[PDB]
Amino acid sequence: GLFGAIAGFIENGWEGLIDGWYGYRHQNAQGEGTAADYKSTQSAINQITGKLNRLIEKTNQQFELIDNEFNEIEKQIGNVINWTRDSIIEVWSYNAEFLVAVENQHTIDLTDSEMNKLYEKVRRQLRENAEEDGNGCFEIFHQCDNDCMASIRNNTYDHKKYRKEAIQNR
Amino acid sequence: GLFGAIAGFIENGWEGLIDGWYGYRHQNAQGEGTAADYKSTQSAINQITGKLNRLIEKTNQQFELIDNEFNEIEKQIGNVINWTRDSIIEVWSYNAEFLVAVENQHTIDLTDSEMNKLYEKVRRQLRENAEEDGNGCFEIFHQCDNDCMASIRNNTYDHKKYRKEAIQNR
Amino acid sequence: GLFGAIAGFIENGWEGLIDGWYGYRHQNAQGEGTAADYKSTQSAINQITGKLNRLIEKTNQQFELIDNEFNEIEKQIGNVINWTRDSIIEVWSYNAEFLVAVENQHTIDLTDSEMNKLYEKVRRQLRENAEEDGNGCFEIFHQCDNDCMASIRNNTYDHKKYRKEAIQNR
Amino acid sequence: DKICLGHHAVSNGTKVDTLTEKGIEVVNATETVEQKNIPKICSKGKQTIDLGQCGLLGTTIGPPQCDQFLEFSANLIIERREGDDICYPGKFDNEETLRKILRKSGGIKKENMGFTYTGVRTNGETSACRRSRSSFYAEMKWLLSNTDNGVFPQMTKSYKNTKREPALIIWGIHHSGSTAEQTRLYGSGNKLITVWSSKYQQSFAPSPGPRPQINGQSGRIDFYWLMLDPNDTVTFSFNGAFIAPDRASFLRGKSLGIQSDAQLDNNCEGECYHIGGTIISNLPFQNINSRAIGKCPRYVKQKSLMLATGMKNVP
Amino acid sequence: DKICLGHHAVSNGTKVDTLTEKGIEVVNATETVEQKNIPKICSKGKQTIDLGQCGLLGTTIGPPQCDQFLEFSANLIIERREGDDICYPGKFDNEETLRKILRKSGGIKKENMGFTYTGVRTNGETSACRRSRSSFYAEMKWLLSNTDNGVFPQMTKSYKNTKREPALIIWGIHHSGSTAEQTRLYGSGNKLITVWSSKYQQSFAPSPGPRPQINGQSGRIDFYWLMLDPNDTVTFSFNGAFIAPDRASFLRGKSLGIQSDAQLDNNCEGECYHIGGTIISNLPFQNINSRAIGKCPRYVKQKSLMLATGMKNVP
Amino acid sequence: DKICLGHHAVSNGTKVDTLTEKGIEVVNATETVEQKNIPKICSKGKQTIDLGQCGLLGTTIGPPQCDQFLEFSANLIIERREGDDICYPGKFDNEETLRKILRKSGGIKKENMGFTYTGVRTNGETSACRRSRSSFYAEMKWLLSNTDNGVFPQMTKSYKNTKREPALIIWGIHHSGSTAEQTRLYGSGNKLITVWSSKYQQSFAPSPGPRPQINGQSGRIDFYWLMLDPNDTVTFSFNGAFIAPDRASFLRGKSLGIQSDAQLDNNCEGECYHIGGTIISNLPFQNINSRAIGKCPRYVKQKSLMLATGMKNVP
Ligand SMILES: *[C@@H]1O[C@H](CO)[C@@H](O)[C@H](O)[C@H]1NC(C)=O
Ligand SMILES: *[C@@H]1O[C@H](CO)[C@@H](O)[C@H](O)[C@H]1NC(C)=O
Ligand SMILES: *[C@@H]1O[C@H](CO)[C@@H](O)[C@H](O)[C@H]1NC(C)=O
Ligand SMILES: *[C@@H]1O[C@H](CO)[C@@H](O)[C@H](O)[C@H]1NC(C)=O
Ligand SMILES: *[C@@H]1O[C@H](CO)[C@@H](O)[C@H](O)[C@H]1NC(C)=O
Ligand SMILES: *[C@@H]1O[C@H](CO)[C@@H](O)[C@H](O)[C@H]1NC(C)=O
Repeated sequence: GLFGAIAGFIENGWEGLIDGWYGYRHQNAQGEGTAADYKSTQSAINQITGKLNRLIEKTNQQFELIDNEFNEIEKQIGNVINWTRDSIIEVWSYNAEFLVAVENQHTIDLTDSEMNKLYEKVRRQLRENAEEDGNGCFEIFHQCDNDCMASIRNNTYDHKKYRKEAIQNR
Repeated sequence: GLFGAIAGFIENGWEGLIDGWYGYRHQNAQGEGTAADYKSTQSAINQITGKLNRLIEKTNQQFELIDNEFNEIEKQIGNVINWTRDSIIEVWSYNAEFLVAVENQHTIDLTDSEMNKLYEKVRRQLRENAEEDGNGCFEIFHQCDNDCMASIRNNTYDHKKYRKEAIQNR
Repeated sequence: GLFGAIAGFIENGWEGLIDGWYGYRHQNAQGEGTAADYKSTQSAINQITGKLNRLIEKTNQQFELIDNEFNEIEKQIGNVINWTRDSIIEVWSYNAEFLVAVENQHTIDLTDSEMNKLYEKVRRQLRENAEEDGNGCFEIFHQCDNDCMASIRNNTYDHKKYRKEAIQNR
Repeated sequence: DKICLGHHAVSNGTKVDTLTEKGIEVVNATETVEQKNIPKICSKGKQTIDLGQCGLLGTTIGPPQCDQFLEFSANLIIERREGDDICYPGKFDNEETLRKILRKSGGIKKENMGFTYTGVRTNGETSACRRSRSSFYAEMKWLLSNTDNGVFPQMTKSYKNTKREPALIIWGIHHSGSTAEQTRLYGSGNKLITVWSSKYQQSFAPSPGPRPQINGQSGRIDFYWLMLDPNDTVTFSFNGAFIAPDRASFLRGKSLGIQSDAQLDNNCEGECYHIGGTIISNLPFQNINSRAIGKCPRYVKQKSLMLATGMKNVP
Repeated sequence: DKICLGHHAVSNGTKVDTLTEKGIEVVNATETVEQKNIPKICSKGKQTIDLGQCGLLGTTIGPPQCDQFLEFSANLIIERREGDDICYPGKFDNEETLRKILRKSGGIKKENMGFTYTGVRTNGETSACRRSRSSFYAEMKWLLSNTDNGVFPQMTKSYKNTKREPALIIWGIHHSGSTAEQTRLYGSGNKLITVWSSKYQQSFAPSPGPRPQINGQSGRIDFYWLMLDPNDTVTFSFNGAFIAPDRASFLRGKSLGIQSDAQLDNNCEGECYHIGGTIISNLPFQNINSRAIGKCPRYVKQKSLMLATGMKNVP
Repeated sequence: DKICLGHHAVSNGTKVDTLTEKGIEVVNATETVEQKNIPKICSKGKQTIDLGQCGLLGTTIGPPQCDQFLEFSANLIIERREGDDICYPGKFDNEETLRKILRKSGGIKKENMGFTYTGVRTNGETSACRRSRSSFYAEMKWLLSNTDNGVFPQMTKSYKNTKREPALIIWGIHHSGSTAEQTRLYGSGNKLITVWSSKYQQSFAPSPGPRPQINGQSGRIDFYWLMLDPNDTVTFSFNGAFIAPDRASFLRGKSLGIQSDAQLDNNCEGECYHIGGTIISNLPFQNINSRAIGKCPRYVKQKSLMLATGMKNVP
């Protein structure tokens, strides 16, 4: 990816996570839990489904026979047919390979963006109260129980509340 | 956008701003003012104008009549014409839709980059002296009047000068 | 670039650097040295070489003569040939210009990503221990000799070790 | 204590390609290149004619194989490999132009041309075209001298297309398989057939002599055809060696001609046909048949073009 | 106290499409698909000929409608719907190949072929081609027997193209509308016209008998034409039923043939024409006419392809 | 004290283009549009025939220039600008269709058709086709009346293709350069040549009279040809003015015909040819010749398409 998040600064993704596409993994007073993010997952899926809306259909472009399977058309005109049919098949084949290569590049770079997008808006929730690990983890100076974890994920978290004990724990 | 700035972490853009494309909005000792950034605006416009330089012209590719509007050409050759003309119109129509879809994707991702690019170089100007709000706002520990605001926008601002009172105001 | 690193927040790149593609430049107790990063250089080169693997070959698409250089084919069929050959050359020429324009856009945005990717993973190594200059430089609160420099580049660096003197040197 | 961000994965991954790399692994991915055929002609709620042994061109002149279709009416015309347009051996001229016409014809209504003859046999027939007994083409008349060697008299027959639509007119020229026979059927002397509309004008003379036997005839009957504009008039003058029409064809409407080896099925519906059957698929490409027709996906050379529907895959 | 970063917007937004989404709203956006026609032929500072009633092929043989153009000279040739190449009814052979030639001809210079005849009327004419009085084609001679039924004598006329450029040669074959008349004009006996260069060699025989009346002639005169290489020589032998040339055409230079219903305008300039007029536009695509010609934008099926010229739009 | 991140550069930069900008400077960049020609035909380990003066169509009928190739065998056939298919002046009919066939033929095996004649000279020859002494085409027989003006007798010759592959059959029609001469060689009276398979049937009559002199013959011999299906039978009846075959051609296998001005070279190998020689290149495009053939890069109008192989360049 161009955003260097998926198989980049994030060592890798978690084979457990059967709940969504991007998620949270916590370690606190209480022990551990791992839980899926609906918003980042839904944004990626909205945009992957949006590419398949574009492609999965067909344009009304219908064709009739200009040569004959059973009984070969005159040779002069037939060469031109074959060559024109060959030049068109050569061109649609480049066009499909390159559309899909471009769609695959942007599909990956897009998911890599939604990984980074979640990380950054979590980083902003904790303005002073925590500092970046670097393996895509946030180390919190203040202790953060399952109610405090559910508030970052539930996106109700109050930085104002824990800034007191966290900041002074420089 | 892939940079997750426009209609992302920035709640949204300001219907007031008739002055440029990206701007600054301040709240200080003095009250309020909202003012346009020339550099981020000009970089986006340089690159949007650059795409229209590529497209708005035409290649010298001129065509002559190979069939007749008034008086239908022989049927054998005419089918081949129609079918070749249909296969070419099918192909230019995919090529235009996809060029414009790719140009629209990169046009948006490019403006989204220039939003993020301004935010980051402002963040760097205030190295210690302020800490990120998360709605695309910088909360300054030190008070910052219209002369101090004009210096971040005028890009003359001295972090060294206010680091004293701001840093210790942890 | 979309990542705003190359010819952006980095003033510019260093004409000295004959060793690799992205590198480190240090100023310490000892004086100065400038040294190349293998990982960021190798990732960019892996992906530039990967585009030339795609393009540098050819598809098996072979063509035979449907007109005659020495002795002009009948005029009716010949116009159709010329026009079909012209419509195909018009189309491959758009297809090549646009492939290469798209490959050039993504080639640049990709190198711009690998510039930014190195900067961010260096920023994370120094979690508390240094704060961003803004010309793509990290100002370290703690003094950092050639052994300390070789550890950030050698990527063995221990933030835990120097956090003591650096953090308190707010 | 701490919180941690990341993404999902499974080590049952799928390979895709990009501008940058050949065979990146991802979470979910889909085929865009349909390669699953239906070996049926999916014909539901489309008026479908199966010519089988009937030649498509044969519907216009009416060999036995075609007697069920002299006035066929269809949106979907299925030409078969076994299907054969004639009985007394011969070709149609620009046969394929004429096929392309009929394939899109919606079928054909026959209308009487209202020729009738005097001082010629009209009833000339052939074991090549048997129905129950030596017969001939349905729509045609095989004009012969009254007696063996009798002199077929110079003659003209004219037909004005008074209909709003153009009339398909066919006629034949008879290559007796010996100049001996030519003269037995038509009388000696060079035989001439000239045909003309406002705009068309062609001469035909028979080239008697022995071809190879086919359905047991060393002779040959080549068909020629034109499309008579309305208020236009085809004139036939002839000397003998002429196979007259009896009926004009008028095209019915719109249809689609397909060549196919696949059986019918009025249970399934489908928009796209080829020699091997029907392509039903919403995928933008296909690798089944570059010569398929109907409403189809763009055919591509590639066996497989996997499109990413999920992020990069990291175990 | 604080400073704040963001971007502009208006809630008068414009919809565009991307790889990812159908109908994203943005700040500014532009049409790339020109659909605004000029219902004029924008002809400024281009030598422009309007054939109107003159048929393009008619400039080579010279029916009345065409007398103003027997030697026409033009960069831009406008063929009109009303325009008609002949007067005594008939067709040109590969007429459209010949049109494509003339459309690009830059016009035509006429040069004398220097035939003259003896023991034939040369002066044969028709109320079909009237100028003031029964006349004939400008460039042609209608060779007839001296007297009704008189025997048109076998004859040859030869013309060497001694010019640096190839000579356009036309000739006609005369389908008298009755074998009765054929023989009145030419004498009885089969009529033959053979024509040959180094490289070309064709026979033509008339097919007399009654076509439909057109401009009041049941007869027909079909034109045949070849392009005589320099130092090459066309030879005409003939028996009668032959319409001679009098002049060869030589192509002038380069031009462009357009078919159009739109009026001229020497006030505007423009590079791209179609049936409905001129496309002036810098846009890369157009949806006006897939059959347009000149220097044009790629025609596309799409009515509209909106390209983004501003960021995403958020109220 | 501090550490610093950045990228490399040199001020010897290379310009490239993008969606966004015309002439961005970058570190390294490469040409994708091969414009370097090899002015040779790179023929190594490909069976290569150089027709030089031999016309490709000439291998089937055998003028002197072609005597080395009557049975040529090759994967790569080089047609030359100087190369000429005949000796007694004339054309082949659909010559280019026939060329396209032979260009891919793999060469031709000749097989005897086993005609022999009686009461005609068979030995007719011409200073046009000299080997050592007035000769004629290798594969052909020039049938003439036994004596000047003697009456060439009506005649038929038949040849069944009993081989698994279709037989290429040629025959000629002889335009004596005066009706005087026609009758000297063949006798007076109209001359007729009819030819027919199961499926083909055509008449030919000579059009005697004087063409321009070419290799010293005002007369002309036009060749006609068909492709005889196996178990099919070509029949030739004729009166005179007929140039018989003596041998059928059978195609050998697969090959490639190229038109070229470039010398051979069995030292180099190469997959892609044009008038000017061989394109060897792994680049995806080329601007050398839009009419090149073999296994080639897509030809593009652009002189240069520079692809970025390094980052943006900043001094
Ligand atoms: C064109 O290719 C077809 C198969 O699509 C082959 O059977 C045929 O021989 C070729 N036709 C001509 C007229 O070259
Ligand atoms: C091709 O389409 C045209 C309109 O572009 C239509 O009027 C015509 O009938 C078709 N021509 C042939 C020869 O099929
Ligand atoms: C087509 O262009 C060629 C060059 O490729 C030119 O020499 C020729 O005159 C044109 N042919 C026809 C048949 O218009
Ligand atoms: C044909 O002729 C009739 C009268 O003979 C006339 O009224 C009609 O408009 C013409 N029809 C067509 C289709 O040209
Ligand atoms: C034609 O012939 C003349 C003399 O008759 C000769 O000098 C000239 O080069 C030839 N011109 C062309 C255009 O072949
Ligand atoms: C041709 O005929 C022979 C016998 O005459 C027969 O056995 C064979 O199968 C036929 N060959 C072809 C190639 O049709």
